[PDB]
Amino acid sequence: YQRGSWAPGSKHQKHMSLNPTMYLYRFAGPHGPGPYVMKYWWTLGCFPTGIERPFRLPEFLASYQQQHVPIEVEEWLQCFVKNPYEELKDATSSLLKCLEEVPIRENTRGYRSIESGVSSFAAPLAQFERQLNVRVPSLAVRAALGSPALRERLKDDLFEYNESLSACGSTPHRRLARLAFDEPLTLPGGINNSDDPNPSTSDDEKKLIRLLTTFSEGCTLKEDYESAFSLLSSSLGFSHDDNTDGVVHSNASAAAILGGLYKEAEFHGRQAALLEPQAMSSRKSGGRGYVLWATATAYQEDFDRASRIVEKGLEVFPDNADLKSIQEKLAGAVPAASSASPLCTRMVRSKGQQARALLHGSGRSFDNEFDWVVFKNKLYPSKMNPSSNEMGSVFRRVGDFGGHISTSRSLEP
Amino acid sequence: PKRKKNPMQLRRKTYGLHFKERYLKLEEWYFCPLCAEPKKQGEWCRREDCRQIKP
Amino acid sequence: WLTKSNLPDVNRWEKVVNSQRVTEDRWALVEEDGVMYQVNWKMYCERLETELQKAQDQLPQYSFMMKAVPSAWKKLDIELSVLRGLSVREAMAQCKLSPRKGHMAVFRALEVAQQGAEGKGLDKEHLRIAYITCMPGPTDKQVDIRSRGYYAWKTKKSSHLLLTLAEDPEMVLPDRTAIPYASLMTMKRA
Amino acid sequence: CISGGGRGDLFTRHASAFKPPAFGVLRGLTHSSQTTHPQTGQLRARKLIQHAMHDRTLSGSGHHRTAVATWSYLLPSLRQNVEQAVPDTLYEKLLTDEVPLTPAESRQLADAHRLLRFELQKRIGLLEDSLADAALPYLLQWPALFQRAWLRLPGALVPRLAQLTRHVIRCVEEDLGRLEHGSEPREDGAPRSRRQVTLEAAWRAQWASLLSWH
Amino acid sequence: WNPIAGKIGLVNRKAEEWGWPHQRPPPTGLRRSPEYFPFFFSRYFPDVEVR
Amino acid sequence: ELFAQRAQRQYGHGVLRHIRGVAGPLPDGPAPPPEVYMPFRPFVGMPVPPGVRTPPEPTLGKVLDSSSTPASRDAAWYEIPTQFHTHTYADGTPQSRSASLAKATKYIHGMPHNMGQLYSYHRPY
Amino acid sequence: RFNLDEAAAELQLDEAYVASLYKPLHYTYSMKGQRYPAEQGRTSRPGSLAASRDRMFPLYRRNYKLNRELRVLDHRRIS
Amino acid sequence: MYARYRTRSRFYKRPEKMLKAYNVSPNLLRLPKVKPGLLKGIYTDEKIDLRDRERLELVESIRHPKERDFYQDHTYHNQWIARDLESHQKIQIAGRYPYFSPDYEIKPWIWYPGDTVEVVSGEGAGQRGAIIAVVKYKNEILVQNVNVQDVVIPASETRPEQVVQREHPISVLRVRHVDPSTNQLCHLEIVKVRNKETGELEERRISLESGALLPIPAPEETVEAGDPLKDTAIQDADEE
Amino acid sequence: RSDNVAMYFVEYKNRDMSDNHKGEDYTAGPERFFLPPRIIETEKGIQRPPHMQMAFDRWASKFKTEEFHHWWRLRHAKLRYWGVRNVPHPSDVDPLWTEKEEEEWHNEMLANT
Amino acid sequence: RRFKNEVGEIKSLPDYKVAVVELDSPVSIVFKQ
Amino acid sequence: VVQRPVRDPPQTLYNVNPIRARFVYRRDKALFDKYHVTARNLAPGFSQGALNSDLRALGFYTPDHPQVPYTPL
RNA sequence: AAUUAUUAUUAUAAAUAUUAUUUUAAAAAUAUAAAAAUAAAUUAUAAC
Repeated sequence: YQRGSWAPGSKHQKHMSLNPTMYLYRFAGPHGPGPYVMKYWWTLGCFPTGIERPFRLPEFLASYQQQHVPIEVEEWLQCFVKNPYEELKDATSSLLKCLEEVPIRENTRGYRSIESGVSSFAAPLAQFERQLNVRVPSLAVRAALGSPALRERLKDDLFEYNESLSACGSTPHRRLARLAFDEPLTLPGGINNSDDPNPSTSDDEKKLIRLLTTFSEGCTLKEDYESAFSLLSSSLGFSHDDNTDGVVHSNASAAAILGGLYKEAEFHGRQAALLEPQAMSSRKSGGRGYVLWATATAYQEDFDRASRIVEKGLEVFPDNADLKSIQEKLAGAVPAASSASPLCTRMVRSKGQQARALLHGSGRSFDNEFDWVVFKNKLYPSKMNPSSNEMGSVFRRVGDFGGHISTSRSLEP
Repeated sequence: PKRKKNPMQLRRKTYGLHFKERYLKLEEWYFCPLCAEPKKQGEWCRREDCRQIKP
Repeated sequence: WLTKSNLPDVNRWEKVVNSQRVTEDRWALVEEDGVMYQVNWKMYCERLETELQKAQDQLPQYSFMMKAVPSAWKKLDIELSVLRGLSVREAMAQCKLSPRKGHMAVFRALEVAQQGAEGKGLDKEHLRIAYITCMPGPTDKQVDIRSRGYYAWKTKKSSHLLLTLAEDPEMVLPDRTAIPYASLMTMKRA
Repeated sequence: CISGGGRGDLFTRHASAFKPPAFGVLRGLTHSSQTTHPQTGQLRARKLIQHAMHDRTLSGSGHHRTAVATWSYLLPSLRQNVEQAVPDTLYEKLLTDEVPLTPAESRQLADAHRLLRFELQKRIGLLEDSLADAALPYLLQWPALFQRAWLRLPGALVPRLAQLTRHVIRCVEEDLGRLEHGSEPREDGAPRSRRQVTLEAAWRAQWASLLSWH
Repeated sequence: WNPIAGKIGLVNRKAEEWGWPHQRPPPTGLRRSPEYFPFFFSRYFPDVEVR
Repeated sequence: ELFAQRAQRQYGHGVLRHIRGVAGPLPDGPAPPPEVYMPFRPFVGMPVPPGVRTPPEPTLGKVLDSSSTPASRDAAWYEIPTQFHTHTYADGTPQSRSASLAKATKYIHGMPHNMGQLYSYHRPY
Repeated sequence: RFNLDEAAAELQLDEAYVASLYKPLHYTYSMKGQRYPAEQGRTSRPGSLAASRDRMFPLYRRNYKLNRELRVLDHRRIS
Repeated sequence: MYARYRTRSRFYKRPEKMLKAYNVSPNLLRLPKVKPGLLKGIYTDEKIDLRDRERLELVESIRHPKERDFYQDHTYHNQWIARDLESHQKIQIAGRYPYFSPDYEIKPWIWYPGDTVEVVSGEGAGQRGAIIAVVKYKNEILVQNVNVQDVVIPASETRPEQVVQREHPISVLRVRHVDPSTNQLCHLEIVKVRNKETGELEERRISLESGALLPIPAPEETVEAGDPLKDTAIQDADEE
Repeated sequence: RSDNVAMYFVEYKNRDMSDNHKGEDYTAGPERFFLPPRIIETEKGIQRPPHMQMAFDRWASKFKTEEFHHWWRLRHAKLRYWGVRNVPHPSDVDPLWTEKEEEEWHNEMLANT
Repeated sequence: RRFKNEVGEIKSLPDYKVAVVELDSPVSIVFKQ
Repeated sequence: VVQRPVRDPPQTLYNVNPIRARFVYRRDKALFDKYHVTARNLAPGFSQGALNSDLRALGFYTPDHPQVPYTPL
């Protein structure tokens, strides 16, 4: 009897005569509530022994007492938010005030030098985008400062857009204010608080996108495409005229092939296929509106749809060297494309999907469909899978509910 | 037991192969050219393609 | 002792000059050419709080400790010695195939500590594990009713998982794309 | 880290890092005689002890360590020192008006006076090395620092601050004299010198602004 | 519900129907009557809560 | 054509570009004043809106310039303890003395009237 | 298909009697039996609403009336 | 091929805590105190606690399906008994809400909205600013421009995260009054007895140094309160 | 995961000339286990046997009643008491088969009437 | 009804009675909608 | 040892494997359904399907078993 | 019975509800349990 100590959280054996316990299922150890007695503290409410008492206070001072604003303060606060045209004309000036001071990436041979740190401008940049709602990965603006071709184009595309924001006003703002201003009404939604809707992509709204691709140009130079795809396709809310719309629709599809998404590479290219031809087809931009909407199919393995778009690009646009080579690039896979044409053989090509299945993909011995099926955002243990009545699943033994015999079986209702 | 085990003696367990052949081993793998996830050779997906041909 | 009452302002330093409780400035015996001259102890600590905080943030890593992983630590360690040195591309790949929970614990942490580094400006490719440790954590205790009126206390041990993802550019990786030959009889059907 | 900052860091362990008398003294105990007379201070019975103590800062014998030796770090570091120990509210009343701030703010002006004499005395040896590969964007704030500390810009530090400040001054005018006939820095990526006009003009502007000051 | 009849319970219901240590006890003919104030305030001033 | 335009709906319904423009560059600016007078003291650092009327600061009115106490009694020491639960009658008289604190301690051991959302997981209903 | 309600019209009993025969006799009458302590219902958390095993299993509610007619006799039947 | 695993010593016998005597950290006053992650040594860039509520789906799924934990919904002992708190729990809850003591207020109340007061000690010793509001039951004061902080306003899906600067309640124990003549330290006592045609034959707040008294105003009652559909006018309350 | 038992996927081979599963697909199961499973998009209005549905429609229409819902929720109470983790409380439990939800399956429901 | 406050102190709402009054006429409440 | 290259395993899928060796000739009819090949596992000319252990066109002797001539990979 | 545990707690009433918890791809000892011989149910058997 009584080999260890006398506390209930002791280590060795005990006896119920000498040291009579109260049967405490699971209590907290001497070093704090582990993650097992907290599975109750957030579901049961209190520790499962019942003896401990649920001091839920400092959470109440975390959520509620923080989120309390009386009625006579609620309606007035929004009248006190900042003028994000300012933290757009102030941060962009500060963001530059650091982007100028970031070291030129070293160039010593024998070993790749390490890119400059990013804590310098992470704080102002956090302000720029947070008002724009287009979140940029610091790597884009950390490899850009590193690349010898982009360290200057990027920084100066900021100095110039900063110019075309401290000269004009934040035009994607007024677009939201002119809603509250047009459709004749004496209410403009403030005096527009952005200077001193039927416009096209304004000056800034073009230079805004300008540095976004120049942001997304550092992404490709580091080859992180599916974050670049969130940079380009986010600027897609900034073009309202179909000239630049097709340009930025060419950028997104010029970043979806690498990113691995070969379906959306068509759509982003098919819009480049309906907005491109307005200019003289002699420049290398004329042909580009169609190639992506047909290269994305030479990448999607359906060569017969691709065999027609490169045909439709021949008629309109006279000679696009890229579109010309795809005409013959489709003659090397013949017949190995058309003879060997199965409807399902899709040999996954790039890394953007090789990487996106290392994450977000099913695993083995965990995260598979045999561990915890999720159903309506709620995790269900593998048994309770409403998408199968296979063995193990509790649906095998539901019954018939005293209602109609709906089964012909004998031992298996 | 007849005594306690000093640390140099609890590590003695980890010398032989029966310990390394149970914990400290890494499996050869590869991306299924279709299923796109890592895989061992022999065990296949559920997709009708990952299951008709056997990558 | 009570820092709210036994030390009102830590920037000060109370003395007794001529039986007067006077509170001068607090200083520090910082270094010089070979002399020791006192500088403001609030200023001497504003540097370190920043010059260090500004030292680390410009170090290409992502230090990330996940506290209270629900598993024993003696068993968690043995299955972290496998990952020591593995590149993140081949640690999330080898944790996702082994059966043990300790690897499901790391993978979920090696994902949260992977996206967190992206917002920190580190590439997803050249990430390579640098340090990954296992400290004992807080414990629980089930009563273990046994026979003959005896009983014991099943302790449900948890652990911490401190991890730091260094970044090395020249980290070249072994080919894992290589489809086997027997699977390259995908020529049939295509 | 025992001894604190070998070369780089400001922090050290002197007369306030005590001697703990109750613990198993880790290393350098070559002989067992080293319990009643450890006789540290002797240089060889100290390198044994001092090395294995609190990590001689190395991040982990292969982990990433910080690049503090370079002008791209020291000088934008010194920017934050005086931009904190002397907030602009002191800089405005000093730079604009000559009137006395107050005794308090005059202490905060002298509290940070001898705070520059520290981060200098610690990180001066580093400043001279990366002066070679230092860049003009960073060679241009070296005078713009000693203003917010309110010191007229022009072994012991004084001998070495002079020659360095003379050394940088030329390298600034060289570059500024290298700018008037500036070669093509990038014929590609930015063959059009935009933002280079104003930013390098304001440099030539803000360079001579401190000259009359200094 | 505890049946045991307390001690201070009455000594507080004494002073709340008539000031106990100061004012004299109401005559029992009135005390045991429908005109005893605590009962008086009940036939003409009910206090219920029907929610 | 109008038939390939029908495919634009099939090409559509999978348009992922329209999940950003919800806030714009200025997610919202300070709305115009709702009324003429605000009830709360202005927040620091925030300049009062133009034209709105702020409550006054009714600063203390400007000032203009027998037996004090006999030490013949220590009766000053409270002859009813401050620890005793008060009479709860701010009228100026003891409210039922103890009789009625018990009626109003029901209001304490229970829930007060100002009481808003309690946080705990054992909730009344 | 066989429907109890469309069947009780052949037996004339009622809706709420044929069903009580095809679920345990604690979900209609007043005998001894324990349901499961998760079905008991909860409070209303900061996040989640309230519950009650008359709003969660309206079918499993005790038919205290049908117990009056079958298993317990009145006092006005033996006067 | 295999790994090393080099079993650790700290799993054999864990070194012990250094317990504080009289809650005193010994050489706190001796060496500098910086951000708790920089000289301490374990520097993480993002700590994650898994015992929180947000990360419940992350832990409740990591553990095996074979790890059944009973009493998910009902506890064993009776939990509707009334119980105290942990020792350390009260210690935290007594310091937060100290005014629950009997007579926590300051025995005479001399601090009023509109007073001219300067701070004395602590943060920013010596600033002058007029009171705007007083939290009487707490012995504290809201004073203009002194001890100003940023009251962050978390908001639901309608408004974003809003921050608002606002000076904070400071204790009256560390402020004194700006005498309208001497502008120095001056205690202020409610005083009785008549000097120069005092209306009630009494001064209302006397300065000791200069002697110019002060009044004690009245807190304001609500002027725009009342429901005309449910408020008996003052005359139906005046019909005897 | 429960027990490290390798799961095999046994199936019959020739299913193109089959009668009842002539064009069915088994990448993942149906939406709610009582529906005709996914079909190869080339064969939508393919005629299955007329009787292997009469044993299905007769069956897939017992999980459509309110009493089954009171089984589906009760089954959770059974589990959390039975210690199975990760089972959300029987309070917030979506019903299996609703009315409006079925219209999506009432889409390809114009075969014989 | 019982409940525990934020600290976790047991409190209760005064006991009551539920009286299902059988009315003669269907009564409702016209919630303004 | 300041820092080695990563401990990542090399591509051993192409080397001989005492476990895979038992599968070069393992009858597997009931494994595939539609896309049957002649002998899936057996890489002809190599030793045990090991694309790294190449042997074809090197001088051996097997007067009664076929052999393919050399080609690169 | 310390329990969500060897358990129909049965004073009474009863008779066609499929009325809803039991992992694992090896080998020995053991443990339960098992065709044949020195008119009955038995053996021993430390045999498949």
